[PDB]
Amino acid sequence: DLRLHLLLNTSVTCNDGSPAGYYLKESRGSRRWLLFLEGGWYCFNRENCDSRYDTMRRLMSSRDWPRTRTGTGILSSQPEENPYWWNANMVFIPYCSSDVWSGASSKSEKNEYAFMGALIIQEVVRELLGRGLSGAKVLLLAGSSAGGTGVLLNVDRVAEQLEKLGYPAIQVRGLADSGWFLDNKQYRHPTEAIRRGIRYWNGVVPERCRRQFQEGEEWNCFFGYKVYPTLRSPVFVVQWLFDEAQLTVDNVHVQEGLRLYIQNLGRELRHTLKDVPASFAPACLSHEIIIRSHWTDVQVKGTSLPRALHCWDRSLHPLKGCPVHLVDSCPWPHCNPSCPT
Ligand SMILES: *[C@@H]1O[C@H](CO)[C@@H](O)[C@H](O)[C@H]1NC(C)=O
Ligand SMILES: COc1ccc(-c2cc[nH]n2)c(O)c1
Repeated sequence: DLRLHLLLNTSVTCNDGSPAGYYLKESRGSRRWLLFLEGGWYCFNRENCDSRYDTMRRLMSSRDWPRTRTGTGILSSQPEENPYWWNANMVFIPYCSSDVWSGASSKSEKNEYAFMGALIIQEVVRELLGRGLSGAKVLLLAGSSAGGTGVLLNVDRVAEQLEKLGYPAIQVRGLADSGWFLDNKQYRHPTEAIRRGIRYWNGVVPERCRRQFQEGEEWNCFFGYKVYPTLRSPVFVVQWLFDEAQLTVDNVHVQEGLRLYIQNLGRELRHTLKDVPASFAPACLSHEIIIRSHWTDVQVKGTSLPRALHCWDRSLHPLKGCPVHLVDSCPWPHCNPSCPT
C-alpha cells in the first residue's frame, strides 16, 4: 500500500483550496523512482467546474481522500504483476486541479477555484528530494489519459527543476499512456474547450512548443504529435489505435461511412507515431493501460508492454530480440488477438 502525504507547502492546492498531496511507498534498495499522474477529464468555466464539484469532488479536493491506496499495474511491487519495475519507489499523485496538469493560478478574490497542476508536480518533486529522491538514478514521470498529456506538458520542466537545484545525475524520462490525441474532423458535428480552459487556468506549456506556435495558439501544445518533437527528455508513448476517449469526442458510438472513418483514424494515428522510436500502439478499442492489473496481457508483434519498457531501459544505457517501437499495422479494432475483452 502507498501512504498519503499532504503537501507541506499548503499554498499549493487542489481546486477548492485544500492541500494537494501524493501517495508514497519507498523501496530503500532501489534508485528508481516512478511518479504517476492520475487522469480524469477537466473543467473549463465556472458553471462546468461547479457541476464537477457536485459529483466528482475527489478530483477537486483532498478533504475526502483515504489514508492509503493499493499500487496496481506498473505501481505494483509484486514481480508477477509488474515484471518491469516491481522494486522501484512508487508515487501516485492524485489529479485535483482539473487543468490537464497545466495550471499555475491560485484562488483569490477574482478566482473561485485554483488551477495549480504544473505547480503541484514541481512541489511533489521538491518534497520527495528529502525522502530519498536525492539519491535516484532515474525519475520516470508516467501518467494515463489527462495524466498522459500531463507527462508531455511537464517532463522537461521537471528535468530543468532538478538541474537548477543541483542534481544533474538524475535522469528524467516520461511515459505517456492514452494521452496522444488527434485534432481531427468529427464523425458527426471541440478545440475551443481547450482554448477556453488555458485562459481560465493560466495554463502553461513547454517553452520550445510555445515559441513555435506563439501567443494565442498554445492549445496546439496539448496535442501529442505537435508537442512531442519539441521535447528533450526521452518519452515512451503508449496509445491504443482506436482510443475510446478519442472516439467519444469524435461522436462515434457498421455502414461504409463509419467503416472508412474508423479505418482512417487508425491510419492517421499510426502515421503520427512513425517517427516516435519508443512507442506501443495496439489495434484495439480501449482506454488507459499502465495501472491496470492485467496490463501484462496485451502484445504487439509478440512483445508485451512490460517487455518493451525493459527494452527501452536497455536502449538508454537496435537490440536483437528486444524491440522498443511496436505499432500494429492491421486496420480494425481487435485485429490483434491479444486486445482486452
Ligand atoms: C509555496 O508554493 C508557492 C507557490 O508555488 C510559492 O510561491 C512559495 O514560495 C512556496 N513556499 C515555500 C516556503 O517554498
Ligand atoms: C479525447 O481527447 C480529445 C480528442 C479529440 C479532440 C478533438 C479536437 C478536435 N477534434 N477532435 C480533442 O480536443 C480532445
